[PDB]
Formats: sequence, structure tokens, C-alpha cells
Amino acid sequence: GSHSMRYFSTSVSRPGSGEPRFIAVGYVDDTQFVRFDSDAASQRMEPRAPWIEQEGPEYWDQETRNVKAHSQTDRENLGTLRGYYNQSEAGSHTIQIMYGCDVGSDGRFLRGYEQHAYDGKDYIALNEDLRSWTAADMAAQITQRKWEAARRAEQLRAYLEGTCVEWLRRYLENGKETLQRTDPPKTHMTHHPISDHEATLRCWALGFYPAEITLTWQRDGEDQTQDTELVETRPAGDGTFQKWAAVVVPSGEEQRYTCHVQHEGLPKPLTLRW
Amino acid sequence: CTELKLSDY
Amino acid sequence: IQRTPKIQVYSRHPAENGKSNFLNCYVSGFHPSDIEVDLLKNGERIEKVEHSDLSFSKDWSFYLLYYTEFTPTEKDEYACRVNHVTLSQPKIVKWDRDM
Repeated sequence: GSHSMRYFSTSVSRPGSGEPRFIAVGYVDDTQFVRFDSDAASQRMEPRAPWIEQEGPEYWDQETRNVKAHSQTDRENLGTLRGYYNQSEAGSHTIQIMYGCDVGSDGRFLRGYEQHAYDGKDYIALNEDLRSWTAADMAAQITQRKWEAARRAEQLRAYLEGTCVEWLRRYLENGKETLQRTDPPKTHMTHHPISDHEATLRCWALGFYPAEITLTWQRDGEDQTQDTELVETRPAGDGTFQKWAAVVVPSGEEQRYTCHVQHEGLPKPLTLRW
Repeated sequence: CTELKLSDY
Repeated sequence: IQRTPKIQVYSRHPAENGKSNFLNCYVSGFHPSDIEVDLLKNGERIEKVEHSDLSFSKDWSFYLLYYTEFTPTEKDEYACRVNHVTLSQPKIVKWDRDM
């Protein structure tokens, strides 16, 4: 069981005032644990999981200072990118950043990330080697050259391989009773006649954690993809997730169509039919 | 916990 | 630049008439981030609707969960309404207990 920590941030310019909207969220695996919203009254990092509440005032002060600094960097960068791309002040633009790290079962570093987007498209990202950058265009390469000259990668790598992993380990221990759980999917099939020729089968997976799951159909033992539908995995709102997969079949031939459910919380995959 | 700071583009 | 929202409207637990539950509208895959999401009861906006904090997927598109406590009945019709710059008119998706 590997684990991840991720911070997601979004700054959106507001031409009418000049103060961007900044929203940052932190996750361990599929569980959110902190948020910051510049529109909120607190102007501080806020807890969103019970196991972060035990952190003292020094944690909240430092996290708030850091995230506010991040918001200010984004604010300056919105202006810089307007310059690089020759855009006017009239339109709203967006900077998004995702960063964080993965650890293995032994709690040791696996992978690190820092990826940036402008207006929903790649801008610049740290490569997997944590020593080089991928710029999407020549504007982003201005940034790349700046970060190369400043040796930013070595500083970021220290965070990703050090601070990020050690704090992920702390959170996993402090929240172990919920973060290190697996909730297996509860499964069932529904069935809806369409016509004298056709019927719908819908295979359900409910109440599972983490969110990763695979639902597949087979017809007479071979994977079936034609005439199928798969919805995005969705949050139930209580920390667990849901998903369904459907297939249109000849009426009366439902016995040929098996749904297969794979999830980390299942000892072996489940198969089910109407 | 967060990065101490990000960087200017 | 712009991406239209995907919409799923559904309950937290299997719906049973007379049993308290949560009604959810999960919007995803949209850009830019400004969006209006409402839960409707018999065509009227429900007043106490909360939502998750804005986050995004690998492709940079945003997602949000809007939710409210509710007790389903036989007669009451529920729906999710979404407005966004990509939409020529608001999109209304009705709640179907098996969707």
C-alpha cells in the first residue's frame, strides 16, 4: 500500500478589482485534510480532517504563512504571464499548481511532482528525475531558464524527498485508523427492460475507499466494451466513493454478461450478474 | 505540509 | 480554453422513502472555474446546499461536489441545475434513483 500527498492550488484573476481568488487544498490519498480560500473570513489554513486538528499553533501559523506566500507569488505571476502572452487586463486568467510526493509501504520516497498550468493548459513541470523541467512553449522556457540559473530544482527536490515524505508519514500515523483503511465496494446489479429486443444492465460499486476501482464487462468470458457506459468515479460525501458500469444487451440474454469488480479492499475480484 | 515558497515565472 | 461540465446527480445511500439521506450533484471536467450549481426540489432551489473546496484533475479540469441532506418521498422530484460560460442555457439533470 503506497500513499500520496498532494497540494492543489488555483488562482483566478478578477479584472474588476485586482485581487485574485486563491483556493488551495491538501490531500493524503483520496482524503482532503486542509484548505485555504482567500474569499473566506479566516485568512488562515483550515482543517478538513479530524486527524489534523491535533497540530499546534505553530503548524497553523507556518502553513498559513506558506500558503499566503504562494498566493502572492501566483498574483505576481498572473501579471507576468499577461506580459509573456501579450494579453490585456480585461480578461480573467487562471494559474493552477499541483505538487506533492508518493511513498511506498515502507514509508520511503517513491516519486515527486510539481506541475503548473496557465488557463488550463500545461505551462511548466518538474520532470520525474527532479533535476530538469518541461516547458510547453517559449514563454514557459523563460521561466525554465530562470529556474535553471537559480538552481530551483535542487531546492524543490529537497522538499519533495524530505519535508513532503516525512509529513506524509506523520499524517498517515496520526490518521491511521481512517487513512490506512480499505473499504471494499458493495456491489449489486440492476436491470431495465427497454423493448422487445433490448435491456440495460447496470453494475454498481458503492461505499469503497480508496477511489481507485475497475469495473469491466464480459460477454461469454471475453471483455465486452461495445454498447457499454462507464461513469466517472464519484464521491458519496462521507469519504467513500461510487461507480457504475452499464451495458445494453439482447433481452433475455442477460446471463451472458458478467460484471467484474477489482478493488484493493477485495481479496479477489468480484463477479456478478443479474 | 506545504512548500515553504513557490517561485516567480 | 473552455470545457463544459459533466454532471452526475445521485444520493449518498440507496434511496428509501422516509429515510434521511444526502442528495449530491458532482460536477467535473469544466474550465474556467466560475460555475453555478443548485439542487432543485420540485423545480425550486434548495436553500441549504454546501459544496466541496475547488480542486482539479490531471487534465486541469475542475470538479466540485454540491450536497444537501434530504429525505426522499414518493412525490418529490429532485434535480441538479448547472450554469457555466460554456452553456447556452442552464443544464438541468433529474435525479433517477438508479443512476
